[PDB]
Amino acid sequence: VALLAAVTLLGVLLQAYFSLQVISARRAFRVEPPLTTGPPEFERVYRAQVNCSEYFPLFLATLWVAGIFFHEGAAALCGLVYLFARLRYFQGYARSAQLRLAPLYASARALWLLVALAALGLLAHFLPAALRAALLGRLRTLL
Amino acid sequence: VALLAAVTLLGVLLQAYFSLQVISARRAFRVEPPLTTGPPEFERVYRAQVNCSEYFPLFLATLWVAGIFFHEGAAALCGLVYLFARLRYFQGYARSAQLRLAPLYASARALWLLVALAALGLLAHFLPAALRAALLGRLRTLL
Amino acid sequence: VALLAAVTLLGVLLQAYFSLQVISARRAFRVEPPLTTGPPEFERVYRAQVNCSEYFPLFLATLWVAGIFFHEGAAALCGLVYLFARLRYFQGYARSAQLRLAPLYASARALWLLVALAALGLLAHFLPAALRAALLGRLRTLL
Ligand SMILES: N[C@@H](CCC(=O)N[C@@H](CS)C(=O)NCC(=O)O)C(=O)O
Ligand SMILES: N[C@@H](CCC(=O)N[C@@H](CS)C(=O)NCC(=O)O)C(=O)O
Ligand SMILES: N[C@@H](CCC(=O)N[C@@H](CS)C(=O)NCC(=O)O)C(=O)O
Repeated sequence: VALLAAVTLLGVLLQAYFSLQVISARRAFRVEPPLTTGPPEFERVYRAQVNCSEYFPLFLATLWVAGIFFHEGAAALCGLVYLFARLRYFQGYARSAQLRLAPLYASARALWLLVALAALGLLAHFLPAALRAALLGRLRTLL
Repeated sequence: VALLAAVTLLGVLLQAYFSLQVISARRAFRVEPPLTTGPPEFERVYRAQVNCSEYFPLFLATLWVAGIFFHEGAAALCGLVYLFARLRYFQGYARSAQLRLAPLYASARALWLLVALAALGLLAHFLPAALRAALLGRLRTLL
Repeated sequence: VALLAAVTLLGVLLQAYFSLQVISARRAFRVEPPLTTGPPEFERVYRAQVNCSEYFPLFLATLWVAGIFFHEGAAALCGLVYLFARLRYFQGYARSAQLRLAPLYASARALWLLVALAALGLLAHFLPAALRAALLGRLRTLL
């Protein structure tokens, strides 16, 4: 699990960092809490952090299931570029709501294929035992 | 864990699907990002996905703790109807903010009772060792 | 893991409780769903629950990685005061957007240091094997 736990720890650092950079723009544009609406910039910056936060648990499950049920090193490698394609994404959204697109592509690319591995790995586990049960019942005296 | 990991993988698929269906309504009603406010429909559809996303980690913990510390097959069965009662929920909220209620009931039903199992299972683990410690100290020479 | 699973179960209870208390203020100030905007109170109460929900997965990872890869009892103890410093936080934000600060301090205090432990623990695991690989290659005939 160690690499998986390393990648998750990056994720959490990355998430906390966006979170801090939202507090920064909240300061800059004098957007008093609990207001989450102001200039287009604060509204874009705050939005990135909000989308990253809603994709984090999806990324943590499936990272943990792609390692463990498919290969780990494979899973942790996707997990890694995904997080990078999310750093760049929040960097982008801060600039513009189109500088968010390029890294949002690299991110969903890496976020599926993690689903593919976790999917394959789980089928690689359930299918044999199923087909064994399927055939065993359908035998029946085999005369 | 395999069933637990199967149910979590469904969860992640279900979450990603809502996410995509929000992008669809974001397209339809021409709601340029980062705006999360428009017609009542986009505001309802976007809202479902936002509530589902905030209940996902609560559901992932407790799924994993109801299996493992109480029975797994039991946990995975609740996990399963919960996700269905969330598919139907987002389907509902899209229609109306009352067509969301019926599956929101079936969902909190399944989301507690998962807390009940995870609760029971954890007490089934800590209580014995506690009462053993309680009695051992209160002995004391037992004359 | 049992304490870690106990602390996570508290987290989930705490999260569900905020969630219920938002439904309460949603009722009180007649804020029909899917509106997430009204009086300053509903806007503060709803905001606390929204921030707590975005910090929960960050707290669940790192709790699980601070136990397991550093000491558990240590991890579960931080996890515990963090959740308390989040109960108090939502209590605070309900009162005012400054009665939120005091427990938000106690919370980020406990949320890092959990990152510190998970960080230390993961370095305590990877560094030896690395320096072993570093030295082994740089030998080379040691004449
Ligand atoms: N990551 C958080 C920063 C800390 C937080 O949870 N903010 C709280 C208390 S400081 C808040 O008032 N939310 C308003 C906001 O969206 O910044 C965020 O970006 O919202
Ligand atoms: N599941 C996401 C879809 C992808 C996403 O994270 N959206 C980002 C970048 S495409 C955004 O700009 N958020 C605005 C929104 O709420 O749709 C969502 O429903 O928001
Ligand atoms: N924890 C949730 C309560 C249940 C929920 O997910 N609310 C849904 C369906 S009842 C909703 O319509 N969201 C509007 C809201 O933010 O309360 C929350 O505070 O939003």
